[PDB]
Amino acid sequence: GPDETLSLLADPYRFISRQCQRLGANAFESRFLLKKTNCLKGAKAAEIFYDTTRFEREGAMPVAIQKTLLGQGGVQGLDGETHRHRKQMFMGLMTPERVRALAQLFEAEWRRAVPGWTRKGEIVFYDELHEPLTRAVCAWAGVPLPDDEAGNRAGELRALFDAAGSASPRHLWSRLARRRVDAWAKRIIEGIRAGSIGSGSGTAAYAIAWHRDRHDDLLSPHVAAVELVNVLRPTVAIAVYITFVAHALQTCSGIRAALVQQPDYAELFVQEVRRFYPFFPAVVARASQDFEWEGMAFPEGRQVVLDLYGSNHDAATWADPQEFRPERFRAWDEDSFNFIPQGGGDHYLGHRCPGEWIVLAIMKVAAHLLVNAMRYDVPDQDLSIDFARLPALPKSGFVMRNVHIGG
Ligand code: HEM
Ligand SMILES: CC(C)Cc1ccc([C@@H](C)C(=O)O)cc1
Repeated sequence: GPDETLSLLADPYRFISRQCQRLGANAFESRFLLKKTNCLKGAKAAEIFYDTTRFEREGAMPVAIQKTLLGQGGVQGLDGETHRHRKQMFMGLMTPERVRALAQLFEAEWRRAVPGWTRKGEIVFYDELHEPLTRAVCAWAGVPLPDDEAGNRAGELRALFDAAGSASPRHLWSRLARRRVDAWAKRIIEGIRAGSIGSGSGTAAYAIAWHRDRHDDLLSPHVAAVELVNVLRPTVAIAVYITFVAHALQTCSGIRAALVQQPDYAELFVQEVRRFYPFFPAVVARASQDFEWEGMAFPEGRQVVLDLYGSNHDAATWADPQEFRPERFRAWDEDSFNFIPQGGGDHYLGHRCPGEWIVLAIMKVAAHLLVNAMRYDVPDQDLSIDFARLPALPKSGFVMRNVHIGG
């Protein structure tokens, strides 16, 4: 078959579901770079993708991603009992109490940032979110962050994910940002271990610095650093979802009113933001043994990609996936495979995002502040979603004018 790396890169979110629609199937064989790849979409495909007797992650992460978005040696590249033991370290962080504490820190940081936004007169909303998130998550995680370094650290964390999937000199900045953030996080881990940094026993940095692997050994300092970044970085990336929350409030009639008046609505709304908007395009794994599924061959070693966006827009599951309708979540049965913006399956037994509770809690804070606290004007701008960008964003970045929180 032809190599279609370029076709995929031009339409990273929609390429798979578009081909699926043309072929009338939920799976097709393709090729990206050197590797024949089976592309999968939908609930049944997600269920097989998360079967760890048939799929492994070892060696599926590209070098370019190790050097930017994810780092080297982290939980994403692990399988089996080694993976599950490392995953438990992240899950232990996510108690209702700790998630609430992070949400509260983020509201405080958002409120702290508003006067700056007022004084600026006009802001790019997306651009302004990274720093308050950075401040909140570092405080929550037990990571010291001097006031005069917060801006710079926020830019470096942003560069790991916002510049990672950019085929421009921005990728070179992403690589440098990765080297810097690893060295910084490593100094944090070392200081905790030496006792020079007093992170509390409940905090992410403490848990990661003192984690013991399956042989009762501490993580090497570089791996501990990478895992700490695996908490800090994607929390800052919630800027993307917060921007989409603002976008939905601006472009979908009746949403603001429903959020204002109906109490149970916020939960439905943030879930629909995660379903509707493109963010994490797709996940990659490798077949661990020969098998056949739905008449498709999966030879041992075959690269397989699971299309998250397409799955979240599958008409078989949702009926009218093209509409933004929070109400649809009244009928959801909490299935582990049919709604997968942050992965599918089980959080402990597979690679599903442990950050979901944090994401939901922070999106709820954002929705609350944007409807009940913030006042802002939205000038004429290009609000259309850039499906060519990784991560996707409204083309304008969501521009606000005359922002205040006292009214
Ligand atoms: C900002 C929005 C976020 C999105 C769209 C997102 C999405 C995802 C996806 C799709 C995966 C991969 C699932 C798989 O490989 O099968 C993942 C994994 C992961 N996420 Fe998130 N996530 C977000 C936020 C967060 C947050 C706030 C945290 C903080 C702890 C986090 C931590 C992780 C970690 C450590 C993994 C690797 C888990 C593993 O491999 O077992 N994520 N996420
Ligand atoms: C770089 C591409 C693959 C898109 C992308 C994936 C994940 C994130 C967040 C959730 C993160 O993990 O930091 C941000 C962007």
